[PDB]
Amino acid sequence: KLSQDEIDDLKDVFELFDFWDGRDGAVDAFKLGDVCRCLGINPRNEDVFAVGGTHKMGEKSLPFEEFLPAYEGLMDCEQGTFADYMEAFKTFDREGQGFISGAELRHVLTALGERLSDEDVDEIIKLTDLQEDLEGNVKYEDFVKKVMAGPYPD
Amino acid sequence: FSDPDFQYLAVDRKKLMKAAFDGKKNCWVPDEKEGFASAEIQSSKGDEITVKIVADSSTRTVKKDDIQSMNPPKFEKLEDMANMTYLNEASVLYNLRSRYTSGLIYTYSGLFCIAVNPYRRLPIYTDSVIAKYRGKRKTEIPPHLFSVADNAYQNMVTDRENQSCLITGESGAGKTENTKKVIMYLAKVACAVKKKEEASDKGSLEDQIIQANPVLEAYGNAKTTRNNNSSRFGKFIRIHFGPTGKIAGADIETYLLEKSRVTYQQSAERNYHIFYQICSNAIPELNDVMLVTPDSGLYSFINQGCLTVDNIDDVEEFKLCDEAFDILGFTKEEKQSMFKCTASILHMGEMKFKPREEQAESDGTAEAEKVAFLCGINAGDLLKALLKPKVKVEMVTKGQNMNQVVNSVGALAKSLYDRMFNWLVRRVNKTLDTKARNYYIGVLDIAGFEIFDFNSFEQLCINYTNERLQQFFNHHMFILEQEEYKKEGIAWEFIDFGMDLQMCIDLIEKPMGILSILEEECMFPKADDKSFQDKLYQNHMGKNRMFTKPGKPTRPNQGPAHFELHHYAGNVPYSITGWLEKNKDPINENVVALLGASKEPLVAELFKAPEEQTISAVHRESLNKLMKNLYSTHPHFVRCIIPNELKQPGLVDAELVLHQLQCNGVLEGIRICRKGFPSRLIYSEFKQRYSILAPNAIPDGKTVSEKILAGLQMDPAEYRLGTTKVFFKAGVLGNLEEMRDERLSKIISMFQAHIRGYLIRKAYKKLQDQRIGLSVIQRNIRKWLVLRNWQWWKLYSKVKPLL
Amino acid sequence: KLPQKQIQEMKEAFSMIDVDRDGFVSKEDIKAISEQLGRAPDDKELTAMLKEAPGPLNFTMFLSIFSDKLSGTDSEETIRNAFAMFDEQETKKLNIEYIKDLLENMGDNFNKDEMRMTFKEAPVEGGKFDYVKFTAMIKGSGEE
Ligand SMILES: [Ca+2]
Ligand SMILES: [Mg+2]
Ligand SMILES: [Mg+2]
Repeated sequence: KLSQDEIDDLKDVFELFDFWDGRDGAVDAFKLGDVCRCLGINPRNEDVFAVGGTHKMGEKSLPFEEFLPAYEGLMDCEQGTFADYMEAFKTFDREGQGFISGAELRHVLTALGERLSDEDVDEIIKLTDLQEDLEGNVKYEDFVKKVMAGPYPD
Repeated sequence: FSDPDFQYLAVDRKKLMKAAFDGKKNCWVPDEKEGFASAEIQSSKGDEITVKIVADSSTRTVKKDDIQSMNPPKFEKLEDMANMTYLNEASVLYNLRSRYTSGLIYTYSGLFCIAVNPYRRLPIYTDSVIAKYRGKRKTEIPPHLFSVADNAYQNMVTDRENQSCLITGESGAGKTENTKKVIMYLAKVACAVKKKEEASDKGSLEDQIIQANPVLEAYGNAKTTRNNNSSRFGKFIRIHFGPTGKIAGADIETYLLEKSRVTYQQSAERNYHIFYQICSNAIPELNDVMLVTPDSGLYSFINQGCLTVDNIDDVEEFKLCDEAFDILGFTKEEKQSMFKCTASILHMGEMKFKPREEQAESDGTAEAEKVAFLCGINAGDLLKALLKPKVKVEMVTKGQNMNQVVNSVGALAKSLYDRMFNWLVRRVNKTLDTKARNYYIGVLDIAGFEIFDFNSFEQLCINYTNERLQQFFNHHMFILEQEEYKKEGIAWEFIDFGMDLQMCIDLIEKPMGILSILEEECMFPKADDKSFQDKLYQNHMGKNRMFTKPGKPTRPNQGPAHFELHHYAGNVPYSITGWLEKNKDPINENVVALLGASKEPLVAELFKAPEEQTISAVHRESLNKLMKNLYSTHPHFVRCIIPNELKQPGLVDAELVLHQLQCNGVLEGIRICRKGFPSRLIYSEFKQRYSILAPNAIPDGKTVSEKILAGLQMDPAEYRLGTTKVFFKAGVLGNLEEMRDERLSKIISMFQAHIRGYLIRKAYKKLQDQRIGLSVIQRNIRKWLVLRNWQWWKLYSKVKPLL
Repeated sequence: KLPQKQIQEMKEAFSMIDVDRDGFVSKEDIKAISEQLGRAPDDKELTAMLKEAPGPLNFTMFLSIFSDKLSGTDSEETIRNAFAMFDEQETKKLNIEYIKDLLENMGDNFNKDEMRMTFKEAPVEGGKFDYVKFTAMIKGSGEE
């Protein structure tokens, strides 16, 4: 149930992506969700994978009219809350004082769910700026909120 | 710390943790030559799955009703099994099979503490280990038999009450040697004085409680196909302490001795060791006193089965045995009186007798003369009283035939040896019976509920006892569970603790009952097996649900059967053929006299006639005692299990183990807890393992648990709220586990994704920029190409040169 | 369109192409001036560059053909930056293969030709393609 403006804003993304791989009314399937995120959604490979998304670059293209439904599909998805997140990190917190082994964080993130590439990780840790204190652990609580606040704060 | 005194006990926590487990995939599938098997779930054509075998990596057909839940790796070689998420027939055969192979033989299961038969000695029983187990609570220290005992004692003192320790289990399971290690322990922690002397200890009751086992093992043990020093008899052995908590005195009490053994010995077997120590010439001075020629090969009552035994030195065991008799204070008159009585049996087997003249004569007196001398009776009066007896009434003078006589000569031995054995328990019971009663700790060591190919009167007696002894645990459990619930304001009103056990039990011991019947059909002359059965069938066949008829014998190498009984471990088919004989063991009501009027102090004592007794009636009577007693105790249960028919360490055999596990008690023990509410976390330990299962619910302990549960649409008839612990119905923790895991991954994926989203959103502000930048470049290069290829320009910039 | 520098220039240009010196652009110009340093456009190409302009194309209708022909242009500064939105380290050089793919597969995609023509002389050096110079080039400042 997209507003004409919401769908209007959807065009814009699809338009900037159609370009970055060839201005021709289409968008490599393998961007479907990178296009989805740009609007605010928070897909998951599988989510995206289940609506037409492909694995490799150049195995399908998508005219917006067909890309659109691909999007509305991923709008009725699970977009985990703070409590979910927290409890997931909490399980790793051994003591309970809110802290985690730098490796863990990376480990968890790269070993759990299917993936998140170390590169992608270094990018976010550096990006968000979550640094482990003089010990070698860190308060993930004040990190989650970062990954949730998004690149541009308030 | 690392005290290499746990080597064969503990199991490294870290070095053990150092796989990937799919609850939705990993399971157990029945196996014909391994009992169970690990596998991975592939598909489901409803009520019929298909799976892969991790082992040989293949595929097979399994009804979705036969697969059993598999515990993650985190329950590898798990000290106490009443803790594994999935506790099933197979999940246990794994922890038992898994542990045993690492070297460990001590695994708990709630009340139980199973002991697998190591087929090799171990460092675990050394005195240093003993200091470690001193006083420590079962949890705070590896499973082990010393813990079972040290606790009993600690409880006897603390609780101020009779602690019993019934050890059951199949033949060659380790119970005999265990009852020792429990005994060779209690001593070490409740001895005379270890503080404040030179000319002190002048004997020691310990030395006796110990030195006793030999005189017994000598007449109660033997070499059978599963030839340990086969405790061919069962023994209840109480232990008494003083008001300071120290060993005072002890006593024996035995059950069912294989009397049928004295005169017969199956393939590759012998007779109670003793007969092989006499004919050992280990102590010549006596060969005359008994009148034997040191070669077993000679005596007919012992040269039926084999004679030699690998680890046994018939000629050493005699030496010690004698010493054993001495360290006990057996007077020469006695010590010798016994041997006379013993050797005199060999000779009975050496007395043979000589178509129309029905009544048989003897074929020489030689031995008959030796049987008389050894027993102090008239060789004539004996042979005469045998061939032609005179039983009471105007008494008659019944006659016997060649067979009728060989049959009584055997009944003589059989009934002597049995009389003998009894007297022996009594005598030692006398020694150790030091005059001094605070309390006590008993220990049981009888056969176990064993089901065989061919089941007869013997299997009956045995399974009956265990039947009675099983009903014991059940009740014990009952009271215990109830206390828990009540102690947790969760009280439930279930009742029937000891179930149909009563049915099959009373259907045996009660008035109209079997043996109850069997015992009457013994006092009726012309009554054969057919005579029996018809009444046995009439009375109960068709009129009861615990008494039925033989089923599907798909095990070709099986034995016959008549009736079948619904015993807990399984509906055991039986075969009355014999019973009338096996029960009322005869003897010359005439010749007993002589032996009672012998001149030897012993023999005489042996056959003193109840002046001024069927196998079943005795046993049943001696069993109420045991029971009445056991119920006046505080049980502990040591379940022993043989791993293979090869006495090879580390070699398991699922058919056997399982087989055992069923009639063992660990199974019917598990299912009795099923109907209640097993696995139970504490509202805190709980609230920390599943707070991620209802994240939106949390705004302590019983507060959150009350919320995460509700938050999951948790079925009431599935859990009950304790006051300190949250109770859960069997296997429901398995569901909240799988559920828990899928949910963790999902939540992490959400996060992960949210990150990716995070990045992109950031790189957005640039692709909007760059786009434009590349919008220029591309276009401005076309212009450069178009223009640098025109004419108006190649003709315009063609004049600048002169501008 | 090009203010004064080209203003005092354009003058002598058409003037130095046009053979009959009348101020009125014709075709006799592109007939004798052409063979000044190459091959004169042939009959067809002469009419094509004269037909592209309707009406009196003699430095009146002519100052409007170069207008819309070049009007769609951007700075020497504007492109110098444009190329830079791909240089966050400021090495004043985009890698070569990167830019090739960048012009070859994203946006208005270049075809074997457009590309062949471009990098035909592109200011490359040891892997680093100099966007800064290439720029001066396309404009005129550079070595063209
Ligand atoms: Ca495209
Ligand atoms: Mg034994
Ligand atoms: Mg002209």
